[PDB]
Amino acid sequence: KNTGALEFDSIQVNETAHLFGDTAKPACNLTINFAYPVKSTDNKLKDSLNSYFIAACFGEGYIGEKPAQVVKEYTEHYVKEYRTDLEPMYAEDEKNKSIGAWYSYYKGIESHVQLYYKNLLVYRINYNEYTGGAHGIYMTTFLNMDLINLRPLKLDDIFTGDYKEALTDLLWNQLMADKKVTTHEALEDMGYGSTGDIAPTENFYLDKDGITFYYNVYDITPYAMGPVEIKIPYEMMEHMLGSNPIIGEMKSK
Amino acid sequence: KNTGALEFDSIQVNETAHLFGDTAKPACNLTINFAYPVKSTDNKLKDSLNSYFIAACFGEGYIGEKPAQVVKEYTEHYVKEYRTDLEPMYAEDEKNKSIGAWYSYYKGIESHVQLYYKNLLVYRINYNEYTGGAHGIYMTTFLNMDLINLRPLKLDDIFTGDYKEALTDLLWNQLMADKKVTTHEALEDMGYGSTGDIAPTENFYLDKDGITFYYNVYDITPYAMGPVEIKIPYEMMEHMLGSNPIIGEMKSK
Ligand SMILES: [Cl-]
Ligand SMILES: [Cl-]
Repeated sequence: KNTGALEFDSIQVNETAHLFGDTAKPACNLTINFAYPVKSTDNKLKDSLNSYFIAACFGEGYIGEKPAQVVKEYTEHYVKEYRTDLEPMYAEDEKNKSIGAWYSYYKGIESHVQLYYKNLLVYRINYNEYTGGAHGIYMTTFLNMDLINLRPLKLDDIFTGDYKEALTDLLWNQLMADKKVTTHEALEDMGYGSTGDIAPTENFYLDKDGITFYYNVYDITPYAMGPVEIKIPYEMMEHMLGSNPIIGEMKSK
Repeated sequence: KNTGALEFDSIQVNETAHLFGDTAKPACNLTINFAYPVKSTDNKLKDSLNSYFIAACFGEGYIGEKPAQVVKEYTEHYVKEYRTDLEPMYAEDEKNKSIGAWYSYYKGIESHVQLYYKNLLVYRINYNEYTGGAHGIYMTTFLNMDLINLRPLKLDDIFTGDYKEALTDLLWNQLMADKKVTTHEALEDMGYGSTGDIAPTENFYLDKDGITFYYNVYDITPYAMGPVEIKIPYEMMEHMLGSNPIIGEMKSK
């Protein structure tokens, strides 16, 4: 029933590497929880999906390798990037002298299958990083894998013609409803749209009810307000939607 | 088709709190990505599931509150636990004097729906923590929510009679096959069973093929080897399996 009859597993990595290999010294901490297809009745589709998941989580340079190898190389690269940069920096800050908490680094990459129905595979990537400073950054990314065309769906695969201005107004109208307000200013006073206009984003995901547009920190709100989701039901976009059978499959579910 | 027709969403929290509220000082960093049911055609089932997910991710003290409230209280508690303990400790280490990297703390809690088919809901919790030291700890926990009995499945809900000794031998036999070896000693020389016997764990998950027993770091291998999964197909346990309709539903899928 589901395209490629995909089965998944994950690779977990958790590494603490201290400067100078000394436990009393600052460390970098890496966490990987990577979901990837292990079995398929279409290995072409399996290789395609693995390439996109690896490219999105770790980078294009890692294409062609087994995920276990990718995660190993990625982990070594991160530790060596950290040590070769921060060890001479720490020795310098020490030569002058207490040194700061500017040397404790964290990077987390988690990915899992959010939805897998008929010709659609929704892959969610959670990313977080801290390199000293007041705070770090955290991001949620989505891939809407078209299991026929073996590529992620973009807005111009889901919408016909010139829809940017139209979708912008739908997004504003929906957020106004969610926050029980009747003005752009009322939303703006709550901080929505205070870092910029609520334009449609390529960071979205499909589900049985509609399209959820996912705004990461800074996109439309200040960092401190966190991410924000704006969901548009399919019923409100009927005439704007494309011919891709995934749209019909989502609407039917 | 799926019991309670459940719809899910998540609460994301990312907080950096520095000692003395000073960016130049060490910090604690908390990450929460909590999945919870938002909509159901059986609100009794929805409240039950929310209680278990909150209890498992944050603790029993948080039962009865909305997940947004829970995550807020949990975050404040973590920051205050950190500051009220480590601020006088840091002031003391400073009074003597450079101070260590013993003060950079990290805690991550992520949860998501792994499987939701008919009367079964498999909930995966990913936990990680670092409090200084050579390394931290990371754990993956599973809840096999029985959507009829409104509680997680335990081994004695899935197996009949005295199955511990039997399951132990199945687990050893399966790991031997996975690592292409014919002795307990051959596995032991690879480190498997070097921290203790491979007894059945309550940390398992059901899927269309069988039961995956999830061993966290230290359970049966040294920390450095990471977690290990041992999957037993339903075909190899046919006569040992109980009457719970979820077993039949998994076997049929
Ligand atoms: Cl180290
Ligand atoms: Cl702070």
